[PDB]
Amino acid sequence: GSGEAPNQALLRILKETEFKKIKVLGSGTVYKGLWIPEGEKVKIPVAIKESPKANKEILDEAYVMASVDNPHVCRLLGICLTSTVQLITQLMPFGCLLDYVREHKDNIGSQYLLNWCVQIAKGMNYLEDRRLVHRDLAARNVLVKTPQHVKITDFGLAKLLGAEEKEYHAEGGKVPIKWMALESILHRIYTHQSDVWSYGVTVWELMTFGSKPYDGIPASEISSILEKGERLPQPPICTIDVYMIMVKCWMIDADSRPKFRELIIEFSKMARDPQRYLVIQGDERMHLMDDVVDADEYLIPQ
Repeated sequence: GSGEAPNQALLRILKETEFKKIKVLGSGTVYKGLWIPEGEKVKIPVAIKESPKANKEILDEAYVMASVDNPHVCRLLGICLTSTVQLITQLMPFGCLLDYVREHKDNIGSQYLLNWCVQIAKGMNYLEDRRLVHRDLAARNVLVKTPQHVKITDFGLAKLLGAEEKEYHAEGGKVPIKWMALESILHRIYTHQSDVWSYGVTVWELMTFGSKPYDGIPASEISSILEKGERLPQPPICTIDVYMIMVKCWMIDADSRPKFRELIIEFSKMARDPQRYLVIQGDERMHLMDDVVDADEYLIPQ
């Protein structure tokens, strides 16, 4: 069969003196700050995220993030091996998409929603090209650079498949059940097609402006609900065209679900006439240092 090519990604090790924490974003503790590579005359806005297991898991996450490079996947700039390990990534000023849609629900129109669906599917399709199964796709794990540009984040559960490997068989780790494909709940099997199921839930989160899936239903009960054929409901703004795509992502036969590359196509077609596909009140009106350089303009030799 086919073999594996070497992974020549470079893991950049940053010195603590090169980056400055400016303020806490959340809580390990994540800080907003600036990375100032010496003699380079640039200030890059960064997020700085500061137990042997915890250390092993953050290094596995750094390893995956160092191995991805795509406009719709979050950028790792490097790691800092201080007493406490630090992960330095591009600052995404608007935070996660879930919180964003909840906060700006009255100003999110159909064009933004459909474009986000396209961009998330682009990032996922890229991960599929890299044989990476994300295993934690959700609106909480999409970050907002601008209202017009989102990127996938959180590679804490992600796994690289071999050239001839179709599935990742998990052990007993904790996993977000309400976003999981049925075969993952029942059999601990993860594939690109189970990521597609999670994509459908993510789209549902967006289309409801941040509702909780299966709210108030115990995760233990989700398996049986799905087996009886029930799924997340049609969001009020969604035409049947949009809901059909969601439902297809939740087919029990994983190979009957859409592929990410098909989701790009389908949502891009809808994004050309957004009010035909999402029916939103007030859609028409809805709207969202010299040396500072965004990470997307700070290219590091590969």
